Amino acid sequence: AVKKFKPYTPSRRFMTVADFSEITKTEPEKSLVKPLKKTGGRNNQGRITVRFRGGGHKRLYRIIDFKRWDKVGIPAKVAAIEYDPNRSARIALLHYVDGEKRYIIAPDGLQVGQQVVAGPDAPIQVGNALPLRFIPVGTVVHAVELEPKKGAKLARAAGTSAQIQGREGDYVILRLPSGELRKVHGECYATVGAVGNADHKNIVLGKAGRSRWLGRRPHVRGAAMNPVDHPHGGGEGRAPRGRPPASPWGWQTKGLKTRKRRKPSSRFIIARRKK
Amino acid sequence: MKRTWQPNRRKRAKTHGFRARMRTPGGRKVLKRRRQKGRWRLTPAVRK
RNA sequence: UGGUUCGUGGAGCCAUGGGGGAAUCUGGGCGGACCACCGCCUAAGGCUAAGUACUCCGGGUGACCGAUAGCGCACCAGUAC
RNA sequence: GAGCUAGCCCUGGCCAGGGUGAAGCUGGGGUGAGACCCAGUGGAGGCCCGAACCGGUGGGGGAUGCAAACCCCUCGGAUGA
RNA sequence: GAAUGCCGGCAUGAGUAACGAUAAAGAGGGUGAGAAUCCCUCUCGCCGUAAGCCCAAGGGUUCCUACGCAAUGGUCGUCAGCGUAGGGUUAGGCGGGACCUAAGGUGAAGCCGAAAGGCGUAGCCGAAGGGCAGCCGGUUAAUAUUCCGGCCCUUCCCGCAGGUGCGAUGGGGGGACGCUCUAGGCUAGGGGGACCGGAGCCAUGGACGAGCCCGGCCAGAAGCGCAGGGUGGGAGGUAGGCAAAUCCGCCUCCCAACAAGCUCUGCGUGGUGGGGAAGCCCGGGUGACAACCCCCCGAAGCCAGGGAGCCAAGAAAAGCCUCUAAGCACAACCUGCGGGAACCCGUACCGCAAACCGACACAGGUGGGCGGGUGCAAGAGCACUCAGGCGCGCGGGAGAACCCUCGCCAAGGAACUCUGCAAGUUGGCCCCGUAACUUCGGGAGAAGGGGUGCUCCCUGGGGUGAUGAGCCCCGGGGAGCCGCAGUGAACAGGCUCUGGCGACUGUUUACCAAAAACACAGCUCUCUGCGAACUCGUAAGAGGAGGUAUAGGGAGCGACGCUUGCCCGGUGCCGGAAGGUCAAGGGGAGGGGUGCAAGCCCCGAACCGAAGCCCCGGUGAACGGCGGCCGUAACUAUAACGGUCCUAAGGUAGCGAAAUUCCUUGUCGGGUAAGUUCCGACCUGCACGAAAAGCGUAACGACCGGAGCGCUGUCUCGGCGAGGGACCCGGUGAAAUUGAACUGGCCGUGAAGAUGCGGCCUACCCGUGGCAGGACGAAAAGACCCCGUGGAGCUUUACUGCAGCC
RNA sequence: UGGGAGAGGGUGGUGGAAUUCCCGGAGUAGCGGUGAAAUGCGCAGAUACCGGGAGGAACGCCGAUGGCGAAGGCAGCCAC
RNA sequence: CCGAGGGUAGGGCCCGUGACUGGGGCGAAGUCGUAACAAGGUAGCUGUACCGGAAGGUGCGGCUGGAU
RNA sequence: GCGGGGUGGAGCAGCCUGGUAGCUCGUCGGGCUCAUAACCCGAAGGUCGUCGGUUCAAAUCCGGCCCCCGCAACCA
Ligand SMILES: [K+]
Ligand SMILES: [Mg+2]
Ligand SMILES: [Mg+2]
Ligand SMILES: [Mg+2]
Ligand SMILES: [Mg+2]
Ligand SMILES: [Mg+2]
Ligand SMILES: [Mg+2]
Ligand SMILES: [Mg+2]
Ligand SMILES: [Mg+2]
Ligand SMILES: [Mg+2]
Ligand SMILES: [Mg+2]
Ligand SMILES: [Mg+2]
Ligand SMILES: [Mg+2]
Ligand SMILES: [Mg+2]
Ligand SMILES: [Mg+2]
Ligand SMILES: [Mg+2]
Ligand SMILES: [Mg+2]
Ligand SMILES: [Mg+2]
Ligand SMILES: [Mg+2]
Ligand SMILES: [Mg+2]
Ligand SMILES: [Mg+2]
Ligand SMILES: [Mg+2]
Ligand SMILES: [Mg+2]
Ligand SMILES: [Mg+2]
Ligand SMILES: [Mg+2]
Ligand SMILES: [Mg+2]
Ligand SMILES: [Mg+2]
Ligand SMILES: [Mg+2]
Ligand SMILES: [Mg+2]
Ligand SMILES: [Mg+2]
Ligand SMILES: [Mg+2]
Ligand SMILES: [Mg+2]
Ligand SMILES: [Mg+2]
Ligand SMILES: [Mg+2]
Ligand SMILES: [Mg+2]
Ligand SMILES: [Mg+2]
Ligand SMILES: [Mg+2]
Ligand SMILES: [Mg+2]
Ligand SMILES: [Mg+2]
Ligand SMILES: [Mg+2]
Ligand SMILES: [Mg+2]
Ligand SMILES: [Mg+2]
Ligand SMILES: [Mg+2]
Ligand SMILES: [Mg+2]
Ligand SMILES: [Mg+2]
Ligand SMILES: [Mg+2]
Ligand SMILES: [Mg+2]
Ligand SMILES: [Mg+2]
Ligand SMILES: [Mg+2]
Ligand SMILES: [Mg+2]
Ligand SMILES: [Mg+2]
Ligand SMILES: [Mg+2]
Ligand SMILES: [Mg+2]
Ligand SMILES: [Mg+2]
Ligand SMILES: [Mg+2]
Ligand SMILES: [Mg+2]
Ligand SMILES: [Mg+2]
Ligand SMILES: [Mg+2]
Ligand SMILES: [Mg+2]
Ligand SMILES: [Mg+2]
Ligand SMILES: [Mg+2]
Ligand SMILES: [Mg+2]
Ligand SMILES: [Mg+2]
Ligand SMILES: [Mg+2]
Ligand SMILES: [Mg+2]
Ligand SMILES: [Mg+2]
Ligand SMILES: [Mg+2]
Ligand SMILES: [Mg+2]
Ligand SMILES: [Mg+2]
Ligand SMILES: [Mg+2]
Ligand SMILES: [Mg+2]
Ligand SMILES: [Mg+2]
Ligand SMILES: [Mg+2]
Ligand SMILES: [Mg+2]
Ligand SMILES: [Mg+2]
Ligand SMILES: [Mg+2]
Ligand SMILES: [Mg+2]
Ligand SMILES: [Mg+2]
Ligand SMILES: [Mg+2]
Ligand SMILES: [Mg+2]
Ligand SMILES: [Mg+2]
Ligand SMILES: [Mg+2]
Ligand SMILES: [Mg+2]
Ligand SMILES: [Mg+2]
Ligand SMILES: [Mg+2]
Ligand SMILES: [Mg+2]
Ligand SMILES: [Mg+2]
Ligand SMILES: [Mg+2]
Ligand SMILES: [Mg+2]
Ligand SMILES: [Mg+2]
Ligand SMILES: [Mg+2]
Ligand SMILES: [Mg+2]
Ligand SMILES: [Mg+2]
Ligand SMILES: [Mg+2]
Ligand SMILES: [Mg+2]
Ligand SMILES: [Mg+2]
Ligand SMILES: [Mg+2]
Ligand SMILES: [Mg+2]
Ligand SMILES: [Mg+2]
Ligand SMILES: [Mg+2]
Ligand SMILES: [Mg+2]
Ligand SMILES: [Mg+2]
Ligand SMILES: [Mg+2]
Ligand SMILES: [Mg+2]
Ligand SMILES: [Mg+2]
Ligand SMILES: [Mg+2]
Ligand SMILES: [Mg+2]
Ligand SMILES: [Mg+2]
Ligand SMILES: [Mg+2]
Ligand SMILES: [Mg+2]
Ligand SMILES: [Mg+2]
Ligand SMILES: [Mg+2]
Ligand SMILES: [Mg+2]
Ligand SMILES: [Mg+2]
Ligand SMILES: [Mg+2]
Ligand SMILES: [Mg+2]
Ligand SMILES: [Mg+2]
Ligand SMILES: [Mg+2]
Ligand SMILES: [Mg+2]
Ligand SMILES: [Mg+2]
Ligand SMILES: [Mg+2]
Ligand SMILES: [Mg+2]
Ligand SMILES: [Mg+2]
Ligand SMILES: [Mg+2]
Ligand SMILES: [Mg+2]
Ligand SMILES: [Mg+2]
Ligand SMILES: [Mg+2]
Ligand SMILES: [Mg+2]
Ligand SMILES: [Mg+2]
Ligand SMILES: [Mg+2]
Ligand SMILES: [Mg+2]
Ligand SMILES: [Mg+2]
Ligand SMILES: [Mg+2]
Ligand SMILES: [Mg+2]
Ligand SMILES: [Mg+2]
Ligand SMILES: [Mg+2]
Ligand SMILES: [Mg+2]
Ligand SMILES: [Mg+2]
Ligand SMILES: [Mg+2]
Ligand SMILES: [Mg+2]
Ligand SMILES: [Mg+2]
Ligand SMILES: [Mg+2]
Ligand SMILES: [Mg+2]
Ligand SMILES: [Mg+2]
Ligand SMILES: [Mg+2]
Ligand SMILES: [Mg+2]
Ligand SMILES: [Mg+2]
Ligand SMILES: [Mg+2]
Ligand SMILES: [Mg+2]
Ligand SMILES: [Mg+2]
Ligand SMILES: [Mg+2]
Ligand SMILES: [Mg+2]
Ligand SMILES: [Mg+2]
Ligand SMILES: [Mg+2]
Ligand SMILES: [Mg+2]
Ligand SMILES: [Mg+2]
Ligand SMILES: [Mg+2]
Ligand SMILES: [Mg+2]
Ligand SMILES: [Mg+2]
Ligand SMILES: [Mg+2]
Ligand SMILES: [Mg+2]
Ligand SMILES: [Mg+2]
Ligand SMILES: [Mg+2]
Ligand SMILES: [Mg+2]
Ligand SMILES: [Mg+2]
Ligand SMILES: [Mg+2]
Ligand SMILES: [Mg+2]
Ligand SMILES: [Mg+2]
Ligand SMILES: [Mg+2]
Ligand SMILES: [Mg+2]
Ligand SMILES: [Mg+2]
Ligand SMILES: [Mg+2]
Ligand SMILES: [Mg+2]
Ligand SMILES: [Mg+2]
Ligand SMILES: [Mg+2]
Ligand SMILES: [Mg+2]
Ligand SMILES: [Mg+2]
Ligand SMILES: [Mg+2]
Ligand SMILES: [Mg+2]
Ligand SMILES: [Mg+2]
Ligand SMILES: [Mg+2]
Ligand SMILES: [Mg+2]
Ligand SMILES: [Mg+2]
Ligand SMILES: [Mg+2]
Ligand SMILES: [Mg+2]
Ligand SMILES: [Mg+2]
Ligand SMILES: [Mg+2]
Ligand SMILES: [Mg+2]
Ligand SMILES: [Mg+2]
Ligand SMILES: [Mg+2]
Ligand SMILES: [Mg+2]
Ligand SMILES: [Mg+2]
Ligand SMILES: [Mg+2]
Ligand SMILES: [Mg+2]
Ligand SMILES: [Mg+2]
Ligand SMILES: [Mg+2]
Ligand SMILES: [Mg+2]
Ligand SMILES: [Mg+2]
Ligand SMILES: [Mg+2]
Ligand SMILES: [Mg+2]
Ligand SMILES: [Mg+2]
Ligand SMILES: [Mg+2]
Ligand SMILES: [Mg+2]
Ligand SMILES: [Mg+2]
Ligand SMILES: [Mg+2]
Ligand SMILES: [Mg+2]
Ligand SMILES: [Mg+2]
Ligand SMILES: [Mg+2]
Ligand SMILES: [Mg+2]
Ligand SMILES: [Mg+2]
Ligand SMILES: [Mg+2]
Ligand SMILES: [Mg+2]
Ligand SMILES: [Mg+2]
Ligand SMILES: [Mg+2]
Ligand SMILES: [Mg+2]
Ligand SMILES: [Mg+2]
Ligand SMILES: [Mg+2]
Ligand SMILES: [Mg+2]
Ligand SMILES: [Mg+2]
Ligand SMILES: [Mg+2]
Ligand SMILES: [Mg+2]
Ligand SMILES: [Mg+2]
Ligand SMILES: [Mg+2]
Ligand SMILES: [Mg+2]
Ligand SMILES: [Mg+2]
Ligand SMILES: [Mg+2]
Ligand SMILES: [Mg+2]
Ligand SMILES: [Mg+2]
Ligand SMILES: [Mg+2]
Ligand SMILES: [Mg+2]
Ligand SMILES: [Mg+2]
Ligand SMILES: [Mg+2]
Ligand SMILES: [Mg+2]
Ligand SMILES: [Mg+2]
Ligand SMILES: [Mg+2]
Ligand SMILES: [Mg+2]
Ligand SMILES: [Mg+2]
Ligand SMILES: [Mg+2]
Ligand SMILES: [Mg+2]
Ligand SMILES: [Mg+2]
Ligand SMILES: [Mg+2]
Ligand SMILES: [Mg+2]
Ligand SMILES: [Mg+2]
Ligand SMILES: [Mg+2]
Ligand SMILES: [Mg+2]
Ligand SMILES: [Mg+2]
Ligand SMILES: [Mg+2]
Ligand SMILES: [Mg+2]
Ligand SMILES: [Mg+2]
Ligand SMILES: [Mg+2]
Ligand SMILES: [Mg+2]
Ligand SMILES: [Mg+2]
Ligand SMILES: [Mg+2]
Ligand SMILES: [Mg+2]
Ligand SMILES: [Mg+2]
Ligand SMILES: [Mg+2]
Ligand SMILES: [Mg+2]
Ligand SMILES: [Mg+2]
Ligand SMILES: [Mg+2]
Ligand SMILES: [Mg+2]
Ligand SMILES: [Mg+2]
Ligand SMILES: [Mg+2]
Ligand SMILES: [Mg+2]
Ligand SMILES: [Mg+2]
Ligand SMILES: [Mg+2]
Ligand SMILES: [Mg+2]
């Protein structure tokens, strides 16, 4: 439930912040955090390989459990729900009856003080994790492994979810957050429910300063540069593109498909994404 | 105004120093050249 | 594809990155596509002085210089700066 | 060669004083319950005025300079990209 | 003899400019061969959030003392950061190392690359971060938390005593963290005292006073006191913390809880050790048995890992504590006490500058700490001033033009000019009051106005203390006094109306552009299913991201409001298992060379044969494009209407002589005495138009227009005055330039603009202050133009390759 | 106090019919549409037929000249 | 002291006028088409939305003041 | 300066490739209609801007001249 401000500055006009309602605990679990190594968009050569990155707030990484089949049968309680600066979704702290503590990403509606569990026999209930084959067709689901035991890769962002459309041999059919229809192996785990913090996309940054806080440095247009820099560089006064719109490196950027043609997973993608 | 030489003993020793030269193929030829020419000092003076 | 005088040329020979893939003398390579005949040679292991090149070094000698010349330096110079 | 300069990374430091008075909270009023209104509290902000600090708007001077970019007056930012 | 030749030497400009901040000097006395310049004294001025003091970096003897003055010092020099010599830097506790980790670097394992080399886990290195035990005074010509004195503390070794399951590079706890705001109590620091100590002073009209002037503390172990921080206790179960575990985590039970206890830190006290002014007398002696007390103000510092709120969600590792494992429990560890042991490097001096970076003793640049007092609303602002430090390493005169910086000016008041450029004006605080418009915040310090000193009397509330006195903090009312003037000096907005552009705060061409340019939140298209797309790399490997479509890349547009029309024929991209074309390869009709022959050898048609291209579609917030001629209404004029040609389709809404309009100062209206600009309209828009967005928009702007009020030396139109120069004298003494020069005017001539040729005219020889018309004056082998089968950046449906991709 | 009828309203759930699209099968020269046609779709295999899947919207028969609500209006079925 | 009024500054209401612009009423015999009255040749009317020289057209929902 | 145009009354074919003037509208006569238009049936009208040349022959090919739109006019 996004929060607004009164127009007492030019930027507070439109700025919106998250309500942080679900958050019940405001400093992380010391045994589950390690330093995030900020890159600036630079690789081991020292070179910028992703432009316009750097200078954001300092962060601690929170170790998330993306393989809940680690602890089949052992139930856990939802101890708290916390802010996580490294993802859009919120996270939940779990106190296993084992004594072990872990983070998962928090699904929508998950309430503190409830039990969650993982395994083939687990109840179809928000926060539980099962191999896809044991989840009923029609169930909305998140944090989905793409291959068995390799880790949750799909539907992790705030508010996202995938839905089960049917089964076919060792595989189930998923509708991904993007709209694509894909076969995913039945032994892949998935947590039932959708990811929470769905109001996330309604946040209005409001000023250039907030982009900077997030580590996003200013993005300069191709049209604003010179020919040595970019296909759209140069021109006396303003210029339209004067060629098919390109990236800094020369390839076309309105419509050119870039998925590799002979990729083996093509055999598992039924229908390309919607919209 | 602020000029370009801003001395720094750590900076000098780590950049032009003896051990910096020996670590690199091009650094070694510098020493080899400066010896062949008979330079009284192969490497910049810095008090460390 | 490289080497050769050979820049695709009638293009052999020597070498070899890729594919196919033998034989032991009645075996195999060469003589400028290729074939016959007539000859030369014995691949896919390796070593080998001398005659040849150079001059940091030492000596000998100049129709070589003689301090703006001769080495950048005749002198505390690869120095001062 | 990044001891100048541009960006990023790690780790420290700095920003006199004054002004404006958001949300929230409290009390009062209001209503079926509300919205909401008033007062007090509160102390938000690429908010306001202005030093340090960072700048370099206009003019004057300087022009074999004090200076291979400086000096004087004036002016911009000053809790933030 | 010439090459703007090379190297060196010496001229000219010239006794010329200059002598490096306009904070400022004068005299007396010394020294010496020599004194504006060295030393001393008195007077004067300058800094005082420094121009004073303490660190760090960098510098590297420049520090102290003696003896010197050739050169260095912009003059001088007896002086010096200069020459010569001798001396000088003292640590278990300060800083760094024998401790830890950050980025990063390196790198047993491992991976990759023609060679060289590139990666890379652990580990190791790496600091201004973590951790860790010394405070006060004295002493030297020069070092001092280092030497000395006093009082304290740490680690290592060995020993004794008491205690304990001891033991780790392994497990766990802790270390351990942001921004803004902020409580209580303290300390640093400061103000005052009619109290305490002090050499003295009484002037020039008055004062022997409850007078003046000076000072009135610093450190400290245990204990104690005040203020804080940190922390629940016991028990049963236990499958997790990669072995074990009595620890930690999880569940249950009892008790505790805004406490208390235990523990830790700050502050106060504290045995003890220190310090101690003015003034006088010669750094010292006295003062002095110095006194060392009370009240107030009071931190941004301390208690601290305190409290609250917020979102952008805020290092690691060691020391330390706990758990145990091998092992060992004659051990070993913990605690107390004792003796012993305790290494290496730095330490001088400069340090906003004459010792660092700028070729210079250069008006520039250089990070951290302390930075006193009074008054002005506050303050690190401003004026003066303490401690302390300076007068800036040429001076002395003169009193011209002209230049710079500064002050004033009759009447007028923008008439100046491209432009009010510049300079006036306004100016702080308190109160009154405040418009269009608006996104309801604002616009707003709108505008405009009143007040402001001093004296006496009355009174209201707060802090400390005690509730009172005292001190300090906010005030309220009444009556008076003086001046031209009361923020009496210094610091401190001119305002209003109306357009264009850009929403806004920001950003930029270091050193001629700060803007309307870039960025920006926001909108749209498009790519990407994760070993993602994309980017860097030959690769390995990285980034993307320890992210996962509410995400990540690319592109355009640029808050917000209302909107964004028509064309898919060409180019692009997307879809299309057909068809056409199509390389290597497959296939081998049919030939060919050679041989006696088996054979060996070469060419080779039909036919099968990818991507690409062709072909069929789609697609505009993809590249892009959005007509011509003729006629027509009952005054005229103009055409709602019609005809026909062409196109893929013929520009919609909105706007329009515009940052776009050529003709153009279009035409009309407004403003003005007068308006090529401005504003409002009209529409034949040379040549607006809808995300290279269209039309608007409150607020914002050192942006660019136009107008008005205020006020002025901008101007009519100039005058006077000040200081620094210019001028004169003493000292030191450049520069570009320069074929040589004995270097005049006119009218002609001349390669067409003559001091130099002709004719005439004029003119004794040589300087100094000035002015710039000429010497086609100086500077820079024109940066425009052309030429060179000269070069370089950039573009593309120029050519030809290559990466990459298929 | 005891009873009744009802598409009165709000929430969560859920059922079948049909249209469209996608995959498989089978199959050939047209389908569609109109007053008649043309555009359009179809040998790149359409229409018509069968099996499978996805998705949205509206609830046939009951149904009435019916019922409920203050009006606007309210119709598959179930529970609250 | 108050005080007619004068002056400086800023507001509010009314009237008059203004390049140009918007639609409106009216005017014997203009141009364009034919929306409505008959099922007016697409039943009409309607609130709203979008489009078009013009009357109007179309969408969504509503009314009968609808013919048969 | 370079480019393309001028043909029945209107707007366009024919020009390149010499002999053949064509399309829609309009106009004139008739028809339907009470009447007009729409609609149906017939018909007329151009010697191709002009002058000159090549040719057996010129709208056509080549030269002037008259005219009409269009593009250009840059470096200082
Ligand atoms: K030019
Ligand atoms: Mg808001
Ligand atoms: Mg509001
Ligand atoms: Mg939340
Ligand atoms: Mg940790
Ligand atoms: Mg990371
Ligand atoms: Mg990373
Ligand atoms: Mg690396
Ligand atoms: Mg490197
Ligand atoms: Mg990139
Ligand atoms: Mg980057
Ligand atoms: Mg994320
Ligand atoms: Mg989160
Ligand atoms: Mg799978
Ligand atoms: Mg969003
Ligand atoms: Mg961030
Ligand atoms: Mg962005
Ligand atoms: Mg941009
Ligand atoms: Mg550009
Ligand atoms: Mg540009
Ligand atoms: Mg470049
Ligand atoms: Mg290029
Ligand atoms: Mg390019
Ligand atoms: Mg371009
Ligand atoms: Mg451009
Ligand atoms: Mg342009
Ligand atoms: Mg273009
Ligand atoms: Mg392109
Ligand atoms: Mg690509
Ligand atoms: Mg897809
Ligand atoms: Mg600077
Ligand atoms: Mg600089
Ligand atoms: Mg530096
Ligand atoms: Mg250093
Ligand atoms: Mg250093
Ligand atoms: Mg360094
Ligand atoms: Mg290095
Ligand atoms: Mg080195
Ligand atoms: Mg090497
Ligand atoms: Mg030597
Ligand atoms: Mg070297
Ligand atoms: Mg060769
Ligand atoms: Mg050959
Ligand atoms: Mg081979
Ligand atoms: Mg043989
Ligand atoms: Mg043989
Ligand atoms: Mg051979
Ligand atoms: Mg041979
Ligand atoms: Mg042979
Ligand atoms: Mg052999
Ligand atoms: Mg042999
Ligand atoms: Mg030999
Ligand atoms: Mg010599
Ligand atoms: Mg010599
Ligand atoms: Mg000689
Ligand atoms: Mg030699
Ligand atoms: Mg020499
Ligand atoms: Mg020697
Ligand atoms: Mg020497
Ligand atoms: Mg540096
Ligand atoms: Mg500040
Ligand atoms: Mg105020
Ligand atoms: Mg208040
Ligand atoms: Mg509160
Ligand atoms: Mg601000
Ligand atoms: Mg203000
Ligand atoms: Mg300036
Ligand atoms: Mg000025
Ligand atoms: Mg001056
Ligand atoms: Mg200059
Ligand atoms: Mg200056
Ligand atoms: Mg100034
Ligand atoms: Mg200012
Ligand atoms: Mg300011
Ligand atoms: Mg401030
Ligand atoms: Mg000669
Ligand atoms: Mg030369
Ligand atoms: Mg020379
Ligand atoms: Mg000489
Ligand atoms: Mg010379
Ligand atoms: Mg000389
Ligand atoms: Mg001479
Ligand atoms: Mg001379
Ligand atoms: Mg002279
Ligand atoms: Mg000079
Ligand atoms: Mg000077
Ligand atoms: Mg000055
Ligand atoms: Mg002064
Ligand atoms: Mg005197
Ligand atoms: Mg004197
Ligand atoms: Mg002297
Ligand atoms: Mg003297
Ligand atoms: Mg003296
Ligand atoms: Mg002061
Ligand atoms: Mg001397
Ligand atoms: Mg002398
Ligand atoms: Mg001398
Ligand atoms: Mg001497
Ligand atoms: Mg000298
Ligand atoms: Mg000097
Ligand atoms: Mg002497
Ligand atoms: Mg010394
Ligand atoms: Mg000691
Ligand atoms: Mg030592
Ligand atoms: Mg040792
Ligand atoms: Mg290192
Ligand atoms: Mg280390
Ligand atoms: Mg350290
Ligand atoms: Mg220490
Ligand atoms: Mg101590
Ligand atoms: Mg002392
Ligand atoms: Mg341990
Ligand atoms: Mg912590
Ligand atoms: Mg942490
Ligand atoms: Mg830290
Ligand atoms: Mg905050
Ligand atoms: Mg104290
Ligand atoms: Mg202090
Ligand atoms: Mg005080
Ligand atoms: Mg006092
Ligand atoms: Mg004490
Ligand atoms: Mg256990
Ligand atoms: Mg025990
Ligand atoms: Mg005594
Ligand atoms: Mg501070
Ligand atoms: Mg303290
Ligand atoms: Mg603290
Ligand atoms: Mg680490
Ligand atoms: Mg044992
Ligand atoms: Mg034993
Ligand atoms: Mg013990
Ligand atoms: Mg040692
Ligand atoms: Mg020392
Ligand atoms: Mg300074
Ligand atoms: Mg400093
Ligand atoms: Mg000095
Ligand atoms: Mg020096
Ligand atoms: Mg000086
Ligand atoms: Mg200086
Ligand atoms: Mg004081
Ligand atoms: Mg003040
Ligand atoms: Mg002076
Ligand atoms: Mg003088
Ligand atoms: Mg004079
Ligand atoms: Mg003058
Ligand atoms: Mg001055
Ligand atoms: Mg003046
Ligand atoms: Mg006067
Ligand atoms: Mg006057
Ligand atoms: Mg005036
Ligand atoms: Mg006036
Ligand atoms: Mg004017
Ligand atoms: Mg004038
Ligand atoms: Mg101007
Ligand atoms: Mg003024
Ligand atoms: Mg003032
Ligand atoms: Mg107004
Ligand atoms: Mg108002
Ligand atoms: Mg307005
Ligand atoms: Mg308002
Ligand atoms: Mg006010
Ligand atoms: Mg008063
Ligand atoms: Mg007075
Ligand atoms: Mg002001
Ligand atoms: Mg006004
Ligand atoms: Mg205004
Ligand atoms: Mg702007
Ligand atoms: Mg701009
Ligand atoms: Mg705009
Ligand atoms: Mg805007
Ligand atoms: Mg904007
Ligand atoms: Mg700002
Ligand atoms: Mg700015
Ligand atoms: Mg510039
Ligand atoms: Mg420039
Ligand atoms: Mg420059
Ligand atoms: Mg400038
Ligand atoms: Mg500019
Ligand atoms: Mg600006
Ligand atoms: Mg820019
Ligand atoms: Mg922009
Ligand atoms: Mg903007
Ligand atoms: Mg927008
Ligand atoms: Mg979007
Ligand atoms: Mg690459
Ligand atoms: Mg990663
Ligand atoms: Mg509006
Ligand atoms: Mg198109
Ligand atoms: Mg198309
Ligand atoms: Mg197309
Ligand atoms: Mg034969
Ligand atoms: Mg093909
Ligand atoms: Mg086009
Ligand atoms: Mg429209
Ligand atoms: Mg116009
Ligand atoms: Mg005009
Ligand atoms: Mg306009
Ligand atoms: Mg235009
Ligand atoms: Mg014009
Ligand atoms: Mg004009
Ligand atoms: Mg005019
Ligand atoms: Mg007119
Ligand atoms: Mg007028
Ligand atoms: Mg007109
Ligand atoms: Mg465009
Ligand atoms: Mg444009
Ligand atoms: Mg505006
Ligand atoms: Mg605006
Ligand atoms: Mg601005
Ligand atoms: Mg501006
Ligand atoms: Mg103006
Ligand atoms: Mg004006
Ligand atoms: Mg004047
Ligand atoms: Mg004046
Ligand atoms: Mg004067
Ligand atoms: Mg002299
Ligand atoms: Mg001299
Ligand atoms: Mg001569
Ligand atoms: Mg002569
Ligand atoms: Mg003469
Ligand atoms: Mg003469
Ligand atoms: Mg002539
Ligand atoms: Mg002459
Ligand atoms: Mg003469
Ligand atoms: Mg002559
Ligand atoms: Mg003669
Ligand atoms: Mg003569
Ligand atoms: Mg003569
Ligand atoms: Mg004469
Ligand atoms: Mg003279
Ligand atoms: Mg003169
Ligand atoms: Mg002259
Ligand atoms: Mg002149
Ligand atoms: Mg001249
Ligand atoms: Mg000349
Ligand atoms: Mg001249
Ligand atoms: Mg020049
Ligand atoms: Mg040259
Ligand atoms: Mg030249
Ligand atoms: Mg030149
Ligand atoms: Mg140039
Ligand atoms: Mg030329
Ligand atoms: Mg050529
Ligand atoms: Mg040529
Ligand atoms: Mg060339
Ligand atoms: Mg019922
Ligand atoms: Mg077909
Ligand atoms: Mg077929
Ligand atoms: Mg669907
Ligand atoms: Mg009167
Ligand atoms: Mg009429
Ligand atoms: Mg009708
Ligand atoms: Mg009709
Ligand atoms: Mg009809
Ligand atoms: Mg009808
Ligand atoms: Mg329509
Ligand atoms: Mg035609
Ligand atoms: Mg033709
Ligand atoms: Mg005809
Ligand atoms: Mg008729
Ligand atoms: Mg003829
Ligand atoms: Mg003819
Ligand atoms: Mg004919
Ligand atoms: Mg040009
Ligand atoms: Mg020109
Ligand atoms: Mg010119």
